[PDB]
Amino acid sequence: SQAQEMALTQRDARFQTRHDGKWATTYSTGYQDRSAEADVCHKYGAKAVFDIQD
Amino acid sequence: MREAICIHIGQAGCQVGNACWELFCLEHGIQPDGSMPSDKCIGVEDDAFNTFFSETGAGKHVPRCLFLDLEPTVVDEVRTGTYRQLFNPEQLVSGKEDAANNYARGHYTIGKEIVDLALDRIRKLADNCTGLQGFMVFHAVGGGTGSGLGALLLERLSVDYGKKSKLGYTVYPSPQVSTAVVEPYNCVLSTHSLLEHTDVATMLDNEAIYDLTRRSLDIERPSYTNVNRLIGQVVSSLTASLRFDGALNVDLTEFQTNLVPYPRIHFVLTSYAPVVSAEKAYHEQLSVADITNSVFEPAGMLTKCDPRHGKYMSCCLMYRGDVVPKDVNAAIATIKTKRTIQFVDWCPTGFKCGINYQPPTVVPGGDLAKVQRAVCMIANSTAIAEVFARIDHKFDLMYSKRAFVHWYVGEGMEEGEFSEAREDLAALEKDYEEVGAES
Amino acid sequence: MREAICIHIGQAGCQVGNACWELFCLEHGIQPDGSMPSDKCIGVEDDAFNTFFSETGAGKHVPRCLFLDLEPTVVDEVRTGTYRQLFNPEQLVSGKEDAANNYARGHYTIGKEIVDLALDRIRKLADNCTGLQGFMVFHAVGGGTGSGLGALLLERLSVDYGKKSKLGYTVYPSPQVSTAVVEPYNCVLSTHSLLEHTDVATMLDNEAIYDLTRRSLDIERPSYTNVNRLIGQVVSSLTASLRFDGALNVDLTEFQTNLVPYPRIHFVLTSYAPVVSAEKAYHEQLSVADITNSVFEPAGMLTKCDPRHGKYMSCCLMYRGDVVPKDVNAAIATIKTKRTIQFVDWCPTGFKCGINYQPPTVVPGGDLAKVQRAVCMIANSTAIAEVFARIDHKFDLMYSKRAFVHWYVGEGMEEGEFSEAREDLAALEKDYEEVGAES
Amino acid sequence: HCYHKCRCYGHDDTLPNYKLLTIPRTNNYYAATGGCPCVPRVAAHPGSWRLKEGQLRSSTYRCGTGCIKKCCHHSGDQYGWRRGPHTVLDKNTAATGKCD
Amino acid sequence: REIVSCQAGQCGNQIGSKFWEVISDEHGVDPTGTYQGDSDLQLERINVYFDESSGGRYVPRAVLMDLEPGTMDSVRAGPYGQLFRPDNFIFGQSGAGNNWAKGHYTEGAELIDSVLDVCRKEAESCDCLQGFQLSHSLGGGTGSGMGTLLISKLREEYPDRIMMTFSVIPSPRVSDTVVEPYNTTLSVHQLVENSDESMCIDNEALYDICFRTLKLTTPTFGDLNHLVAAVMSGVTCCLRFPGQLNSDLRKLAVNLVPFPRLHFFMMGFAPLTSRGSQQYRGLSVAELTQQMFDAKNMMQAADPRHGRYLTASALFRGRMSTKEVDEQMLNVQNKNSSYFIEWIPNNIKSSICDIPPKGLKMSVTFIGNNTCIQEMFRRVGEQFTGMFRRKAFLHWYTGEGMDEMEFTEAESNMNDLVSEYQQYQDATV
Amino acid sequence: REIVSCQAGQCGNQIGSKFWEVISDEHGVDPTGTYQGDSDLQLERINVYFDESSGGRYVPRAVLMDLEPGTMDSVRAGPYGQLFRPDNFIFGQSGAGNNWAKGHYTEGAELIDSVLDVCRKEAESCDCLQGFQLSHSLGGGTGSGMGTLLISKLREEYPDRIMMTFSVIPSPRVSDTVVEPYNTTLSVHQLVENSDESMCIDNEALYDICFRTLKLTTPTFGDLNHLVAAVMSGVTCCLRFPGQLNSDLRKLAVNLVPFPRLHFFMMGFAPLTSRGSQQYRGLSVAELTQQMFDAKNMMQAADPRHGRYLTASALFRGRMSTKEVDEQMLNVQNKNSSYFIEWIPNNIKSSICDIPPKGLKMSVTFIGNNTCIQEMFRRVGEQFTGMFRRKAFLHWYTGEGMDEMEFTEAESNMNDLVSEYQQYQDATV
Ligand SMILES: Nc1nc2c(ncn2[C@@H]2O[C@H](COP(=O)(O)OP(=O)(O)OP(=O)(O)O)[C@@H](O)[C@H]2O)c(=O)[nH]1
Ligand SMILES: Nc1nc2c(ncn2[C@@H]2O[C@H](COP(=O)(O)OP(=O)(O)OP(=O)(O)O)[C@@H](O)[C@H]2O)c(=O)[nH]1
Ligand SMILES: Nc1nc2c(ncn2[C@@H]2O[C@H](COP(=O)(O)OP(=O)(O)O)[C@@H](O)[C@H]2O)c(=O)[nH]1
Ligand SMILES: Nc1nc2c(ncn2[C@@H]2O[C@H](COP(=O)(O)OP(=O)(O)O)[C@@H](O)[C@H]2O)c(=O)[nH]1
Ligand SMILES: [Mg+2]
Ligand SMILES: [Mg+2]
Ligand SMILES: [Zn+2]
Ligand SMILES: [Zn+2]
Repeated sequence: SQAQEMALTQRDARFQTRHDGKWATTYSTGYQDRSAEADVCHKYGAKAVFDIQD
Repeated sequence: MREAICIHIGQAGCQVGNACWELFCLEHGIQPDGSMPSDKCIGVEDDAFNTFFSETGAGKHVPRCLFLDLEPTVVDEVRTGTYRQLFNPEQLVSGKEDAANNYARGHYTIGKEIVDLALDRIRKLADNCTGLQGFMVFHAVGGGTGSGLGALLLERLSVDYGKKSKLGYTVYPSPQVSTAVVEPYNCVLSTHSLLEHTDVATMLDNEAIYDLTRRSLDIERPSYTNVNRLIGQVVSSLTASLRFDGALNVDLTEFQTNLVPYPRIHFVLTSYAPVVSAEKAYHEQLSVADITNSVFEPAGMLTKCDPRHGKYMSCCLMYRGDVVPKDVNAAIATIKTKRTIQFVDWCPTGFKCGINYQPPTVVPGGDLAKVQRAVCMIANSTAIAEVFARIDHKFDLMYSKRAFVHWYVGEGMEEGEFSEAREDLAALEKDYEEVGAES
Repeated sequence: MREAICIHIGQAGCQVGNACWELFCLEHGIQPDGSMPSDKCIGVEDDAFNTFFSETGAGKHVPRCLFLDLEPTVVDEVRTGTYRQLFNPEQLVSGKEDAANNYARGHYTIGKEIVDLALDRIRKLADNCTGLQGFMVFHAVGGGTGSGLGALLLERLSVDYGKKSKLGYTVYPSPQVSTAVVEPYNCVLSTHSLLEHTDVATMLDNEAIYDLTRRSLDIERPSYTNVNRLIGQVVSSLTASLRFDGALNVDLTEFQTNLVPYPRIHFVLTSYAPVVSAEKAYHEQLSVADITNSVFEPAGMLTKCDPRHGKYMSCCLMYRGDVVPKDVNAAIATIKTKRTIQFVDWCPTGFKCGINYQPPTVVPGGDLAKVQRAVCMIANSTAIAEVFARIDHKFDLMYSKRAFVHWYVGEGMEEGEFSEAREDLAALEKDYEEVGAES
Repeated sequence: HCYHKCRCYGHDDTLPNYKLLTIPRTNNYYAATGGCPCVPRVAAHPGSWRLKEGQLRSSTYRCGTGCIKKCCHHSGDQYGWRRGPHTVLDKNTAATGKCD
Repeated sequence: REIVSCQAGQCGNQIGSKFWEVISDEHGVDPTGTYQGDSDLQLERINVYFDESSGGRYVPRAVLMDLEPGTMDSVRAGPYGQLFRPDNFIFGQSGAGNNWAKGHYTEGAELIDSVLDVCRKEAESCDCLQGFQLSHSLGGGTGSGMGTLLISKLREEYPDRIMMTFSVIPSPRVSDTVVEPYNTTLSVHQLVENSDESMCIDNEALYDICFRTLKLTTPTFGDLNHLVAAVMSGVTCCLRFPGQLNSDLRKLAVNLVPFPRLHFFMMGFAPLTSRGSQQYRGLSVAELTQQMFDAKNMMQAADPRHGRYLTASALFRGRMSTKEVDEQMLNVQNKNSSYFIEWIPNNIKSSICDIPPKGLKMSVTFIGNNTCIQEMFRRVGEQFTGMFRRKAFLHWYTGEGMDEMEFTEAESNMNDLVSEYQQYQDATV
Repeated sequence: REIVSCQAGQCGNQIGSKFWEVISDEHGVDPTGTYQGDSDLQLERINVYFDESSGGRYVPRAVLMDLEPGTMDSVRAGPYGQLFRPDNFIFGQSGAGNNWAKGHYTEGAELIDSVLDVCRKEAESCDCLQGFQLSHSLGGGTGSGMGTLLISKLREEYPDRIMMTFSVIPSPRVSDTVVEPYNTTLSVHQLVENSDESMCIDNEALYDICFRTLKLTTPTFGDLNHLVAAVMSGVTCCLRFPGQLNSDLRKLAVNLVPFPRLHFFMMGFAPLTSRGSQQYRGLSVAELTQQMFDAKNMMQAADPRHGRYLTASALFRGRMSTKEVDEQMLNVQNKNSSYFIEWIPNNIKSSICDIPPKGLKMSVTFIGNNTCIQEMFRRVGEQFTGMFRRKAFLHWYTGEGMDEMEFTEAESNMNDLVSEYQQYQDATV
């Protein structure tokens, strides 16, 4: 229902803001979704053509 | 192929595994959602992630990991953290009540109500790997879960998987920095598993890492996050040979054979260099000889044990980046030349070298700095007997008047377990000295 | 052609049939009301529905099933439910008084005066059917009409329908939890008919189904609805070979003769996988080998008995979906190597394979995730003697003091019947043990 | 000795015998052994170590006692369920069963 | 599938009045008789307790009985008192005199013919009679005596039919009668012989549960009868409403009565909480089971910890999960082995009804065949023996022609009841 | 990891009321039980101390005990008194009379039936009970008698479950009772066997801390209870909130109890500073450790300088890494080797939590098993023998069923504990 959807969105917002302002863990501080700010070399790696199965 | 299974035990294991897996995801371009959106440098369906990530019908790259802890704090915060989608809801299992730094409690009472499910999940993971290299178990023996449940898991894995490789990244109680008081008891009691069911036991004590970070990374305040990032860097350096291409590719058994001279002489210290800060990095030309010398120095070492008090038995070097084999050859030549570090007489070569093309990946927002080349040494040496001869001395001082033994004996463990562990450890110092003795 | 008359006895059978029909109608494209769209002259272009539904003199589809209950609540709920128009007004036999969890009441007093009317309806169904493969009975041995009246109905079906296959799916008392006190008596007495007047009987105990839902479907508070949905999934997997195109067609007689070595030994233990929740599903690569391993694992078992404690005698694996002989044979070869599972020395083959191209369907509001492939095992193994030992030990405890026997006497049975039931269950354990013995 | 073994420390390092799993858990088995197939009712909280040790015999298994000093040894009996408090009378058990 | 109820005496009539209040409220029936519900399920099985009339009225299948007519004005003066047929009111000029002899042999006999005529009327109009229910108190004259006479005649033509009796066992502490032991002893053997099952409600226990758990300051006779009415409404919930695991009176009797003479049970209702403690309670099974199996919740003043549970029945009503309603019972059986008899495994039968009582989301009624039932029979047996030893108040029973032997016969039967409870409690595997 | 709490006597009731005030303030709970926190980390582990009703109200899992209903009335009328369950208060008609005999054998023993009923209800409702919690004073009658009786009858039912007690050890310098040594002696020997670990509180040391450190002009029982409440909340910081280095009550027992009899700790809190010096104090963890090991900062009146620390535990909270929680421990270990014990290397365990108490950015709670803890046991011992030799104030105890043999055994057990403490203090490697 409309009220249930608003409550669900409110809980989602609370879950998102769980770690904003003097309530935050070391995991939250040092473990973020910052995958877009990493420059990684990807021209060296195993091509892995030969495999087996049973 | 080349798959490897990572099992993290206890709070220390989970904390290390968090950094290890974020660094692996940054290596392989995998988001916490677990996808590969678009990469021009990546070839069509290139799979260098197969060692640590398994493909899923959803296109996801699920880690080949198993998190354990007898209480759900770290497990729940990981389940609600950034990598919710990356990590399976299973494979990240927890108990309900902690071991409370009790080896007996974690090995006989609380560990046994979850070790069965741990083996079930490990078997499920191993069924998906057709080229399983081995298991890396990350734990600290100074705790309850990591000691007891870790030992139980290793003992069961030995019979469940035969002669598969075991690599135990163990955090012993450091000579001065140490949290628990029953920590010497836990470390001494967990010695049998590390002696028998672990093929290679690598040292990652906290005090040496603290000294390394304060003296070389020039940050007044590193933390468990920083030490776990360094440990993850070490693990990635070890596994890079089987992950990516390189001039000299070495596998788990490949360095196992070269590093283990005798059936249980497999407790090995760890070192890594160049560990460098952002300001430090871009003013030095980090030559291969310089970084190798920094590795062999006893200040850039991740284990608090001075090598000058022992004989080097076998050193395995893992180079990453643009290293040419002549640089490492000259490093070996000058290392054999220099006298303040001494090798054992019966091991003339005593050196294994593995060069990997891809350099280490910096983690901005963490602590490391981008470097064109790096090297991690795993060294079996007789100097590691000092930490054993200190921990057993602490055990004797604690156990002389039966202090803190009622907690252990009330959890279904016999009193003779302490004596058996003490005798086994004593034989460990004895045969370390024996192999260190000249012919 | 290829018709299979479905029978539902008692509340358990009726609700299982309701959850089976909500699946069959949806899978074969029949509306819950049963009628066709107004513009379409024919509701379904093909006659794959023929085995479960018969089209009527208005064009719409009535199911080839009978509901039967001595109490009117469940059948009246079916009458007033969303399938009020699909089901025939007859073939929905209702009594004015239940059996009160009493086998004697269901078999000798109330059952005898309604069983002939039930057989009249069944005879009309069989006359409608032209290629009857057999009967598909669903009930619970722990109830009054489910056990006694189901037993009487099975006896009359055996005497009147020749050797026609009579597959049964019965809910047994659980090793841990029960909802009745006289349930052991009812199960012991029903094992008479289920031991002589049925071809293959399927264990469907609610404790193992609850465990399946809890560990896999991630339902913290599952119910009879979810349990019956899983049962309907199992039944559809068994029957779909004759409804959809498949690589290895398997029929009722096929898998009833490839399953039982002796007339007395016909009680089979069944499991279904991959039973996973939606969150589970997009994290695992549900391959043929993985689903086969999950099926053979007791975790995926639908019966609270550990097959590792016995010896397998005949496993019929019904695969659905994008499965391939490229992989099913490989999974079989690598699972025969596993030594938790183990076969009697006199049955080396022990495997039947039926491959169907149609993947499982999804019921609205159901907790079953959409899987590209699935597999259901029908396994006759000697490990089934455990539940019989438990149930007739409870019978012995309840029978030493002659407790509750007065109800059965008042509903019209001899105490010699209790004695013979106990003796025959003891003999059943004896020859289970004998056939588990080696040569 | 000088190096304590898995048998010394109480855990089996060998593959268990599987005939002890082949053997059925029959009421005849319980009558001859002493106990009942009835699951043990223990005064325990659900999902606890106390409940698991009271209900399963693999939880409290211990291979040997102490050091060995103070055709190999094989196990496989600890897998199953703890036995009930009741005793199975012989008269409830059949000596022979009808089969081929 | 439909049952017919009878209220006997002052206590029985007043209890049945509020029982019918609860039933009509739960089925959406007006106090006048017209249907004013908002659901189909209310009217689906309304024939279980009601019969449809000429003008669409819904008349309870109830027979009202009392030798005292001075108290049968109150039953029609109650809010739902105008629901019953005028011809189902049976009265006598003088009261029973608190005399079992008068209520069973002299005054009740002249009044029992019309009562049986009304009962036979109801049974014949009834399509498939599930059973006869009776509500009465054993401490009275026309409740004990006339009620036992009624059930005795009922067995003469309906042997297999379920005889529910909600007998009110009087308690010494809340006693207001001196011929209390005499009436209770004279009625207990008739209850044993002529009742498929008979649950015992004790006024002391009712007062205590209203005083502590409900904590409400003034629980009168109406408030005491409210709990009994709730238990009666919950014992037949599955006959009138659909459920995941339904049941009926016969099925509960089969799952609760191991031997023919062991048909005396303990009643319990859940949840029951005070007004103040209302915010602080969690509404789940993990709280319903605590209240239900709690010592203070029983409506019989004999603590169930005396003996061991022969059988237990849990009629749960509302929105429950079936595995969470059965694993709670598994846990209690697993962890309370000392209070459950060993040679009868799986002593608890759980049944589920989808529709809860009106005003309640979820509830449960408890039926326990504990061996502690012997406690009330004892504590009234010593009183009866002390009274009988000195021939106290026997002329009031022998003036009706009833001889002194039947006191000894009733004592023998009652002692046999207590002895068989004790022997089955002490029975070993 | 549930902790189910209990308060005994008026001292224990006030201390527990303040403790629930602090816990509710930390977790964002109004006196009406509603939640208005700024983060979901409160509701993540809110279960550890509170239970949620189906209506969302959070009720403490606390059981209140006092033979005087006035204490229950005062607690209920307190600012946070509407939080507790109305049926979780248990009261008697007559008070303990400041008598251990009355509180343990005659009057307290009667009311422990209902105490255990509610306590077992709450303890079972826990999904996995980590431990029991108790707050009381050994100088009183209800706290010393009923508290020890409750712990005795709870150890029998939950053997391996952890048992917290916060016992207010009285002192002659703050003496306000003359049966003080009798009650203390009679309760110490019970707490020795029945408590796995127990740390003591002295109003002398609380008053001294308030006067010299907080510099409160008029310190009150409210202020002392606030200090005890803050530290008793900090002892479960790792339980209630995620941290870098987690710990639990069993972990504290394992790392603080070398021998079963030696579990009497001396405790403290940090940081503490006066109102006029809050802005001048540089809150660094080195300063935290300095105040933590400062003798005057201990809230039990016995100078650690006369003894040696068997073990110590520092539960740090806030944004902080591991070297401020281990390297200064190394510093204090090295520069106070005479203040520690040689045969126990690493006397001090450190635990880290990521959520500091609100109003502070970092804090620490200290729990020390110093060998000087037996000085109070000495002084109470000769205090007890002073009246025991002259048989003073003994008729009150002997008139309630107790005998002189119990007093002799209690004194012998206390002296044995004292001797064990002294011998482990002066023992050599
Ligand atoms: N390198 C590293 N070590 C850690 C970390 N966290 C904890 N430890 C080690 O864990 C030791 C303390 O053990 P515990 O607190 O009992 O943790 P545990 O070993 O996982 O065992 P339990 O938590 O009791 O189940 C310390 O001495 C640390 O060396 C970490 O994040 N990084
Ligand atoms: N799997 C499953 N089992 C059920 C279901 N309903 C009832 N049962 C089983 O049936 C048992 C209860 O007895 P019933 O089968 O309902 O008895 P009945 O067949 O209706 O016969 P009567 O007792 O005379 O009414 C329970 O113990 C359940 O195991 C259901 O919906 N699904
Ligand atoms: N619970 C309850 N008990 C009642 C009620 N009315 C009477 N009683 C009990 O019944 C006893 C009197 O019995 P009575 O009704 O006079 O028997 P009768 O003369 O046969 O109708 C008293 O001891 C009361 O405790 C009532 O409305 N509720
Ligand atoms: N910290 C603190 N101590 C208190 C408080 N109230 C009383 N006390 C102490 O408790 C002791 C008396 O306890 P008492 O009232 O006799 O306990 P009771 O008999 O169980 O009620 C005194 O020595 C006080 O120091 C309080 O609010 N806070
Ligand atoms: Mg931990
Ligand atoms: Mg039914
Ligand atoms: Zn040995
Ligand atoms: Zn048994």
